[PDB]
Amino acid sequence: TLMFKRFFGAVRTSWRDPSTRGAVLSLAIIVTAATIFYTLAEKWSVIDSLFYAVSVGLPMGNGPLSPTLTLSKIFTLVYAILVVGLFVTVGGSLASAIVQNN
Amino acid sequence: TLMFKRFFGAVRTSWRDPSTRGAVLSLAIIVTAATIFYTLAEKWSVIDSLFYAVSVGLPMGNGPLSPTLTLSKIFTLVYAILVVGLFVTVGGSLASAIVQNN
Amino acid sequence: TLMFKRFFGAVRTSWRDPSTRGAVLSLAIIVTAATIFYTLAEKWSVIDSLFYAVSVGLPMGNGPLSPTLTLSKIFTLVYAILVVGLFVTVGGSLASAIVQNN
Amino acid sequence: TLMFKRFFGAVRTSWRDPSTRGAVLSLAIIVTAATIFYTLAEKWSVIDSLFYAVSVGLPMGNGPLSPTLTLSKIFTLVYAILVVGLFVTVGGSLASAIVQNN
Ligand SMILES: [Ca+2]
Ligand SMILES: [Ca+2]
Ligand SMILES: [Ca+2]
Ligand SMILES: [Ca+2]
Ligand SMILES: [Ca+2]
Ligand SMILES: [Ca+2]
Repeated sequence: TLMFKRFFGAVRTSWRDPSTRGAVLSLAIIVTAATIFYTLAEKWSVIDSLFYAVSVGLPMGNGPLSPTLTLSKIFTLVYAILVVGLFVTVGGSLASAIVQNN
Repeated sequence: TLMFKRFFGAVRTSWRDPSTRGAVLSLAIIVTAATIFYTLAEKWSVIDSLFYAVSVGLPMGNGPLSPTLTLSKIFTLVYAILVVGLFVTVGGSLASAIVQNN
Repeated sequence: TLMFKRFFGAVRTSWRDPSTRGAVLSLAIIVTAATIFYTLAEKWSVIDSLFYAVSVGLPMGNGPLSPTLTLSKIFTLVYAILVVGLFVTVGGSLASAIVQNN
Repeated sequence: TLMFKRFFGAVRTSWRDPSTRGAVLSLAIIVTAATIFYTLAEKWSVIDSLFYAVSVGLPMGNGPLSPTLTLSKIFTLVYAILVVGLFVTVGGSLASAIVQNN
């Protein structure tokens, strides 16, 4: 039942490009690295990993998932300051691209 | 006595319009879209279903509520990336409207 | 040992005023209401209520507490969208006023 | 394997300076003061104390950790309103900083 959101969401507003949404490319790399780490550091599954990853840069909210080891705890601190930005502008450009599509 | 909030709130300052507080229009569809999905997929009640939908763009804070199923995990990201921007500009406009309302 | 911050921060940086930090008045007024509701509606203590109030618009996070009544659940939903923008601007003005203090 | 994030990230683009990244200074002093407080009041390990201290500026989400004493609740409100804007402006400057590196 998500077909409306996936196709008319974070695939629709992608096909709308200036140069400083090279930030969605930067997000991709910090989010995927983060996902790669959380799977391996924290033992979690991919989806749970990508969930927690995105959860530290948006208001969204980690479920049960949160770090348990010093390594991932510190990593989350370092990553948390880097991704906070990339999300913010991707949310903004993505948001206007909704209203420009109406 | 939630009245003075809902009435001197979402109703009162929600009627200060440019062309671009048609964001509220874009929002209402996206919160609604999410609420239908959460009710049906996650099986939650409408209010709790809405509670989670409004949670993923705002610092409000999701309850015990988090997605338990893969679709509800996946969908929560795609929705969460788009709405977070929609939530903000609307939240700014209303806040802007409270200050010039005294 | 917080006597340092309360004087050095919370009551430091407010003693600096433009036109727009009329926004503190409105934020002040929104939070007092919200707290009163929770103590009265949701039975919690003044701080636990006052903490949840501040939890919803800033990212800090509520620990244990989450509203349990359908009534208080909506109250937070409505109250959430109003207060967030006031949080932004008082939080932003106040932070710049630290940097102009170094 | 966080080395790739730590060196390629929260120091590699941390050292990209205008006048207005004097906030990173102000962040370091306030983030430190909090961590000291949280270590002392809340009994927590320094790491966890730093994990909560950052959790409240950023979208991260504290773990199962949260202020359980009244002082530490009283403290967190005052500190969250001060430190949130600093996390914000640094998050952008750091964000602009990854994109300027392409
Ligand atoms: Ca949050
Ligand atoms: Ca989160
Ligand atoms: Ca949370
Ligand atoms: Ca939230
Ligand atoms: Ca919060
Ligand atoms: Ca947070």
